Amino acid sequence: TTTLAFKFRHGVIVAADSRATAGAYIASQTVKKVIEINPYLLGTMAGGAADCSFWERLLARQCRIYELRNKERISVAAASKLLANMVYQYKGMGLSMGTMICGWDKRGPGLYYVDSEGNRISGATFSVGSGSVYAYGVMDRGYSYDLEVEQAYDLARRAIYQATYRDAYSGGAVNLYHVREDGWIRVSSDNVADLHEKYS
Amino acid sequence: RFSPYVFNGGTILAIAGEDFAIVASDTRLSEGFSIHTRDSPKCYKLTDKTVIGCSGFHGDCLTLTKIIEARLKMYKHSNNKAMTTGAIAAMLSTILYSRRFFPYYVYNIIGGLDEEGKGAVYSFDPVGSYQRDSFKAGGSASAMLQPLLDNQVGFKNMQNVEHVPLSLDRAMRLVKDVFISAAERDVYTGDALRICIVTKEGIREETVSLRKD
Amino acid sequence: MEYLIGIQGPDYVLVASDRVAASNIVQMKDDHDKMFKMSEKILLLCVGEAGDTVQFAEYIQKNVQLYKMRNGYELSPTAAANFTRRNLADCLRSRTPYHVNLLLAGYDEHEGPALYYMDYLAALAKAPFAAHGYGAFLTLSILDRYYTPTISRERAVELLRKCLEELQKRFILNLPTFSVRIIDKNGIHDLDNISF
Amino acid sequence: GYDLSASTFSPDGRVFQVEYAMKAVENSSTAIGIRCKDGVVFGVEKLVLSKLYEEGSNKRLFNVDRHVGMAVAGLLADARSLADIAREEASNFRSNFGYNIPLKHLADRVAMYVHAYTLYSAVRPFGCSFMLGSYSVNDGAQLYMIDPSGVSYGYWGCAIGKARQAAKTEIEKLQMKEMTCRDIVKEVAKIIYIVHDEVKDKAFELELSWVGELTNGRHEIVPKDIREEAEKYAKESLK
Amino acid sequence: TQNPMVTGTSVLGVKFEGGVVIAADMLGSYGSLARFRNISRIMRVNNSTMLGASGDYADFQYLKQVLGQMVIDEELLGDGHSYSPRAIHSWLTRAMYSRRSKMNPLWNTMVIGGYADGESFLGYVDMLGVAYEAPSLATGYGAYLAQPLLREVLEKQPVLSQTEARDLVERCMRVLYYRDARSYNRFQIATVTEKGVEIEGPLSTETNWDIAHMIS
Amino acid sequence: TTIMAVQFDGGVVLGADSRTTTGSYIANRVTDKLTPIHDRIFCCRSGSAADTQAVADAVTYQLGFHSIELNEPPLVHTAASLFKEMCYRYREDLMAGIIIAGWDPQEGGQVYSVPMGGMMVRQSFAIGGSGSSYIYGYVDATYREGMTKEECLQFTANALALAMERDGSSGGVIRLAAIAESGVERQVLLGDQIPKFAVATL
Amino acid sequence: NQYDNDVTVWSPQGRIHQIEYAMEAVKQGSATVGLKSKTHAVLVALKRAQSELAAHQKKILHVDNHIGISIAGLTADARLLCNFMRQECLDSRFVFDRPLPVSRLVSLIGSKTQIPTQRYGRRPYGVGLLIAGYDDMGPHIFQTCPSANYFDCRAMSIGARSQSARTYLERHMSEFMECNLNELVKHGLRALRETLPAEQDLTTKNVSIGIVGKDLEFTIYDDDDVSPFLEGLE
Amino acid sequence: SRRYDSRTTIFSPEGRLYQVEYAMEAIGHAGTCLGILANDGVLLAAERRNIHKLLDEVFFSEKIYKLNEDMACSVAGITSDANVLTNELRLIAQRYLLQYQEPIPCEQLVTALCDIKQAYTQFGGKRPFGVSLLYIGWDKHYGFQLYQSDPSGNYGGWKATCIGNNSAAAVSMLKQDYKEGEMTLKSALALAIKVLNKTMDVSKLSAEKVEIATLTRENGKTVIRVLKQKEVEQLIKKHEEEEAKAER
Amino acid sequence: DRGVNTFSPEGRLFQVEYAIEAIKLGSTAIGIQTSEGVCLAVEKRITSPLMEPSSIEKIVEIDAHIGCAMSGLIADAKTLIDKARVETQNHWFTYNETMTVESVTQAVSNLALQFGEEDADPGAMSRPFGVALLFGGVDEKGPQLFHMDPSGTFVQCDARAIGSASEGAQSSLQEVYHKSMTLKEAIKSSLIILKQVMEEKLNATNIELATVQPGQNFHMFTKEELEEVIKDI
Ligand SMILES: [Cl-]
Ligand SMILES: [Cl-]
Ligand SMILES: [Cl-]
Ligand SMILES: [Cl-]
Ligand SMILES: [Cl-]
Ligand SMILES: [Cl-]
Ligand SMILES: [Cl-]
Ligand SMILES: [Cl-]
Ligand SMILES: [Cl-]
Ligand SMILES: [Cl-]
Ligand SMILES: [Cl-]
Ligand SMILES: [Cl-]
Ligand SMILES: [Cl-]
Ligand SMILES: [Cl-]
Ligand SMILES: [Cl-]
Ligand SMILES: [Cl-]
Ligand SMILES: [Cl-]
Ligand SMILES: [Cl-]
Ligand SMILES: [Cl-]
Ligand SMILES: [K+]
Ligand SMILES: [K+]
Ligand SMILES: [Mg+2]
Ligand SMILES: [Mg+2]
Ligand SMILES: [Mg+2]
Repeated sequence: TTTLAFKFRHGVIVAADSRATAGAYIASQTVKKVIEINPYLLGTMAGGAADCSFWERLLARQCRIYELRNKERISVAAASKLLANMVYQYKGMGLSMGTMICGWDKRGPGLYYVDSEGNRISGATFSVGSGSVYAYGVMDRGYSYDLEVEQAYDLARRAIYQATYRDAYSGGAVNLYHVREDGWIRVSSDNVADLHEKYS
Repeated sequence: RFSPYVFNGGTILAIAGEDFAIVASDTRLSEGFSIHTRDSPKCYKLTDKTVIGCSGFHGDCLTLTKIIEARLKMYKHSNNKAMTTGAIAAMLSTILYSRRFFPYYVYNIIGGLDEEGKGAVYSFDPVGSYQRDSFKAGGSASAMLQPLLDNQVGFKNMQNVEHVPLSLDRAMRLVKDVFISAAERDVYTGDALRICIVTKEGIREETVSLRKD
Repeated sequence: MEYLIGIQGPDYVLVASDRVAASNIVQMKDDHDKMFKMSEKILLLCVGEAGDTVQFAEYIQKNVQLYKMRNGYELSPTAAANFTRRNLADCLRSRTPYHVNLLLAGYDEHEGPALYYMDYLAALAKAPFAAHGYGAFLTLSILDRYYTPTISRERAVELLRKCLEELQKRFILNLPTFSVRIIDKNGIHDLDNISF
Repeated sequence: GYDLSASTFSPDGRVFQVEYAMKAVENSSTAIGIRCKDGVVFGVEKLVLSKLYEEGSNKRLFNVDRHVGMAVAGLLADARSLADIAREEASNFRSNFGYNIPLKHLADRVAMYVHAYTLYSAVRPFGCSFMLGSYSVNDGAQLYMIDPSGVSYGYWGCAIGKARQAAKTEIEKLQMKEMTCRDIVKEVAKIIYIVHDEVKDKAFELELSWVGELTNGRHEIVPKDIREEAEKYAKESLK
Repeated sequence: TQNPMVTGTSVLGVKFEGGVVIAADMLGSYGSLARFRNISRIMRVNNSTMLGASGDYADFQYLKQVLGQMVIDEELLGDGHSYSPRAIHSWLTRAMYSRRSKMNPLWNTMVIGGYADGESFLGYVDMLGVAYEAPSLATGYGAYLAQPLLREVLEKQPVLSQTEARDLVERCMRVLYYRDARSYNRFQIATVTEKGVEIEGPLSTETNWDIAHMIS
Repeated sequence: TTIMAVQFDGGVVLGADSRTTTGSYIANRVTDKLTPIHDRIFCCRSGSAADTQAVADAVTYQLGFHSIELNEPPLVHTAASLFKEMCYRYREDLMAGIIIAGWDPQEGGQVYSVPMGGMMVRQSFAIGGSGSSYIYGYVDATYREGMTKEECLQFTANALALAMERDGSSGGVIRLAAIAESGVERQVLLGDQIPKFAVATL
Repeated sequence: NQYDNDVTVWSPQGRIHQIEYAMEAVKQGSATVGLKSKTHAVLVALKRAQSELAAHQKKILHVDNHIGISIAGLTADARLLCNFMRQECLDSRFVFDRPLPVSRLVSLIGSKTQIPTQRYGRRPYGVGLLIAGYDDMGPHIFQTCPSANYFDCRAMSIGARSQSARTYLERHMSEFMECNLNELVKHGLRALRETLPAEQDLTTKNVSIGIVGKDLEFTIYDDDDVSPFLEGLE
Repeated sequence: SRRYDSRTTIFSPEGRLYQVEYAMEAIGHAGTCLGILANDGVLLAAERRNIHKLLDEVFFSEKIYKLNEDMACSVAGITSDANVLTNELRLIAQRYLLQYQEPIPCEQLVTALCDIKQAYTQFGGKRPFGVSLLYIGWDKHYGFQLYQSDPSGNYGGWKATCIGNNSAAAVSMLKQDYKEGEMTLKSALALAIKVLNKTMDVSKLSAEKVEIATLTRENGKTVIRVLKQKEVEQLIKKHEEEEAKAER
Repeated sequence: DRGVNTFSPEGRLFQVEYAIEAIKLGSTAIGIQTSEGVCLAVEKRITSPLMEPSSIEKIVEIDAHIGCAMSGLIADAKTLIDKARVETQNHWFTYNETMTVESVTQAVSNLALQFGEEDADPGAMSRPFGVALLFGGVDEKGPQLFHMDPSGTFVQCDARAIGSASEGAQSSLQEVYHKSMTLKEAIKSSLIILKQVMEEKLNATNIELATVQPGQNFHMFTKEELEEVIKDI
């Protein structure tokens, strides 16, 4: 798996590959690893497939309850915190999950990394998964808070692509989302074989 | 150390068409180097519109299918309608995850009709990760079947071919071919192939002979 | 891997901590803060296992703040240190132990400045200066060499900056920036980050 | 008032709630048991309160173990609950000790359970009396009766419900020690017909069961043909 | 049970026209020691159903106690309903699965034979809750030595007479005596038909040792 | 340990050696392994001494209480059933191999084995303990249907003596008991009273 | 009086007024009828509508493929009991892989509903059921009461003015065993119709029907689906 | 059982809690007990009810209890109830010390006990404790302190007060003689004796009939002492000499 | 004095009857179900000009497709409303589909008789809920309105009023309702009826109104949207 996200002037870019594996067997090339928690919040998935899907779905349930009870959108901070507090009780039991919680709330663009080890941290850019090291190299060399929107799309797409190329456990398609002040949009889905054609 | 699991073999397969779904499985039940029985299908009717294929540890296949049966009735009693193919799939995901720390050793594939009358396949891992697919192989020979389905149904790695809709007749011919190919190489797949075809008219059944060795 | 330091002078305590959050071979954050404000005149600096560190520090922080709300005044650095210790020790043999190492820095109106050291086992020691992490192995002797009890805050920051330069020189990990804060009669002050 | 709780004695040392529960048994129609040479026979006057009911509805005769019958009078829901208690006790005894529970011990155990409902404001006494019957080669024929207070005694003949006394006086005329179950069934039926008030309660079913040498120590319903002959004998004897 | 103690070896079963026959030797082994040489490893459950158990004999005795009591409970009601062979096999599947799922199995592999409503029933259940039905079954070494002979005959002739099924079972019991070092030449044969369940024994097979003089 | 019991017409004979070992130290050379459970029901104990003593005490309690309630002597079968229930239920936490033998008015002399694992089986005669291995052949060849009490006693004493010679974990004295309607008769064979069979010198 | 507030207080006549009062909850419910032939068991119920714009309360509930109920009394108690029955049925199919025999399920109801009649601070169930089922012993109609007693019936009616329905059923019950299904449901409807004020009639808005038998899983007919059965009450 | 439950924890129609009130009547009949705060210390003075000739005198007081190093209390009302509460106070004060490694501040100990008393008025169906308490102490936040609690779980701080027999009269005399900010332990002592002299009007005041404890600070340590009978007679003597001055 | 689970001679639980009487102390709410959606309207019952009207919430969102109007002892309604919310989210979680209006109503109504003082947990419900509820929404059955009361009885209604003037309002509802009525007509009708029954003069701050339509999610009317509707009335 490779997933990344980054805050910038125009919100938050969120991208992922689409491969699933069972050991070395490629189980799928069409997995959706960005889950739509609500129309202003996304969660990304890396690690145990069932674990990510279940715990992010549960986070979505909880954020919706919150919103019903309190009559307002949950913050990115509070959402990420709910997830951290849920998984903390299970440390040591072998859950494997690495997520980015990506939104835009009253503090502006928001990006938290949360995982099954107990980490919860805010930051400007992250990459998560077996291919993260490869995505970081490319994302790091091109990142700027003042990227133009289309430049940011290009960067995210390229970083995941380059990760799929080196990492046996990443591949398929790159799925890209943009969190803007009035909601996220789905920006593209590009098969890595079509991106290869293009980038040479 | 008592082991609570054993591998009993079995291959499952599902294909979504425009107005049909196929769920297919071999009928061999194995243990070690032995055959328990040659007449043990891995397909289970859930509703008029939904069939599930289950393989892996037979003890868990039996238990899980009985749980699913009970839950379908419980749903119908509280909600006054049969569960849809998609709601069965979402539910199964949660039943599998409830055993996250002592899993059901079962590979599940659901085939059925969605709410628009179209073919639907959902495929699962043992702890309930799942998605919708156009087609999927599972169980003992899944690595043998899946690449061929990728190529012949997905049209992968082929240039200059019209991506036509999959006819029932072609999908049937594919299912029989891949199981026959699998019976040649997987020691666990054999005896007979059971095919369920789900359409608006209902669920019908064909059976084809496979090698007995 | 995580570095904490404290140095207590005659009327202040200075503290610093690295700003890295790491994972496997990568720094994932370079502006991480490992200090938790407990009260106007108390910082708790906490490192150790992921999840345990924040869960433990925030629990202590909320209970200290609760005590303030219940009673109208704050827990002394020494009381807070002993409260922290009781909780850690009480969990040590429980189903939920917390794998954390700490420094507690504070200023009391009547006792003056205090610096407390605690390990994951919940041994508590009051010290004129202290450090945690692998970086402590390379900096404690620098502190023993140059500290005096009357050290001024201008010289304490210089001494701190010898310790941090020694990590740049000699430590195998890349810890390029540090949070620095001082506590005295007038509360908690943020100083400039020390960076390389 | 002193009659609201089973945990309150009256000033004369009575427990009126237990007495009231006994009144519920005494309002019920009559059941009888007779022990004889080779077994025990039960009969019940089973009032039929609607013609809409099936034959056999609201049985008052139960199998509580393969060798043990139970015959009841009083509030039927309470009696059935007691039959479940008896069943569970017989089952548990077999599991723990590895043989069929002796009748007397079963009687004493269920009687203590009944008794436990006579001490407390938290619960009420059972509104039922019941007979237990068995037969084996080793223990012979045995017939016990248990009332709402939890008292348990053994009997040659027994009757419970509203025509109890009239039944007993008819039972006293038999030399039951020298008779067989096959002879006694007729006499059971006869006595139910005698004590039945055909004016006040219009329709009844005779229920009959037995356990004896002739059933090999199994408690069983009297076969249909034998019940019908016994009814016909009782009816003609009434003349 | 974590560690089986006294154990029984193979149980065989085969369907025939009008019923089912099962077979089991009368031995409880304690490791290699042929310790208890006259024990029955077959239970009449009720009139339509019988059971044979491999594996730990104490665990079998427990199942016999539980199942026997369940049948009595049901007979007490005298209500025209009885557990079918299929119901008993279902129950047994659940009980074994459930004990396996507590990491505390009943250490048995079982063969359920029955006859009800004109149908022969033959079902397998193991300690893990693996259960299925088939025209013939054989647990333990029988799976290797008896089952091939059962299935070969059944492919040529799927419908056996009672006496044919009985002869075939005797031939398998002989083979097992020759080749399973935990077998014993004293066995029971149990049969269920319309008429009920009959258990015969103790029985022995003839054996031939001519091959003892064919080495040189 | 070696333990044994044998049925005859009207009763039973029980026997045991008297050795208790920790490793290969003899912690008791005159152990009494035949413990009375009721007036005419005994158990022979092998395996863990702590386990068999605890289990036997418990069963004695259960059986005594049961017996008072019923106002009748208890069944040998009942005593065995109580042992079995406890030995089976706790089979993972006990090391106990028990023979229950005795007399009751309903079934006469009876012998039951409750070996480790907690199965229960009635037998004409039973052996157990570590030394029993060395006397299977002997008892198989020597047992005859219809032995008298005195013959059962000799057959027991001989079997036990042979076991005791060969099994390092058995030895000391032979304790015997005979149980019948008239009561329990206990005796000890020691020293030269133990049956003797030569070492086979050249 | 001092004897009517606690289900644990026997009166001096050997009665339990709380149980009698619970039975009044059923007598005040809308009427329902249950009857059987050799092959089918039918339930017929009148639905009371709160306002002229309310749907009409559900009277008939699915329990399992072979069992359905009709209710009279406290609807919340009816659901609680119905959920108990459902669960007992599921348990039996899970364990034994066969339907729970109807008479056994009714036994379980008796035992469950007796318990609170004997404990302080508990109360009876304030509901009566007609239970239609089909098993190896054929079709059944059972009746359950707040007293925890139950009855095996050739036919039955409970609820308001059910005496009339009971009279009709006694009058025609010798015909029931041999009736085809249409005939039998017609009889159920005619019986139910006797409970009505003389003005008023059975309509598709007020009648609910439940049928199970040899060929037929428990099925509920409401609204437009009752019209075939209502036409040719000829 | 609903018939026998006297319903100790319910409101009456005017929003009252009858038990609490009734318990307050029990207290008003118990031994008079006063507390007086000074600049250099705090004191408790109490009427002894243990006064029969044949009593033995075995403890250092009758109704004055040490709670921890820095605090004491006295009580008016049901004695056995007071023993439960004072035991609980000592526990609370050690729980704190264990956890924080400093003495529990006075108001915090009082409030913790008062929360237990409150619970007993709100749930659990039990009778409340029939005890009012006066607490004296020193802590490093507010120095010398005097608190009063009653069976409602209510408490307050006072410069001087009284509970028990003739409370109202005792408080009047305190209102009039107490000099806010200007009392010493010596003048508080004189005042305590003046007050008890008036409010024990059944009858002529004697050392055998009162108990006095003082709480002072000496060299950074709290000292809690129960005055010996020699000292109590001396103060009674001094008050009786003083009333001889009263006209000329 | 008797226990909370005591039956009257008429076969009714005293506590439940008494709880039904508390519903009459509530403000009037109205629900109407049309083929174009359902509306829910409620009298606020302002007792002082100093009270903030927007802090009276007697119509709540359960989920996007389901609203709920309450009358009676409003504080009691909170746990019911939260149970409905949690249940619809559980159903979504498990089944990935919206829960039906009927099903939601059923789930909540299963709480109704769960009170008593010697079956249950150390401090379980001591009395029934003094509240009636109208659940209005859209599911695959189309638009739907369901009523529930403290007996746990629930039923679908084409139009229903609850609270103080429900008799009255229910009569006017029989008079004006028809199956083919539009949503806009139903909105006007329920404001006309509230206007009759309300002690105060109706205006855009002392009522609330919400709709749910097949098109569109739960929607609370703004001041401005109320003012528009109020012009005709
Ligand atoms: Cl994709
Ligand atoms: Cl929330
Ligand atoms: Cl952070
Ligand atoms: Cl990964
Ligand atoms: Cl009587
Ligand atoms: Cl044997
Ligand atoms: Cl048997
Ligand atoms: Cl010993
Ligand atoms: Cl053994
Ligand atoms: Cl042994
Ligand atoms: Cl041994
Ligand atoms: Cl020895
Ligand atoms: Cl009704
Ligand atoms: Cl109701
Ligand atoms: Cl009744
Ligand atoms: Cl009625
Ligand atoms: Cl102290
Ligand atoms: Cl202290
Ligand atoms: Cl209303
Ligand atoms: K093959
Ligand atoms: K030896
Ligand atoms: Mg082969
Ligand atoms: Mg941990
Ligand atoms: Mg041990």
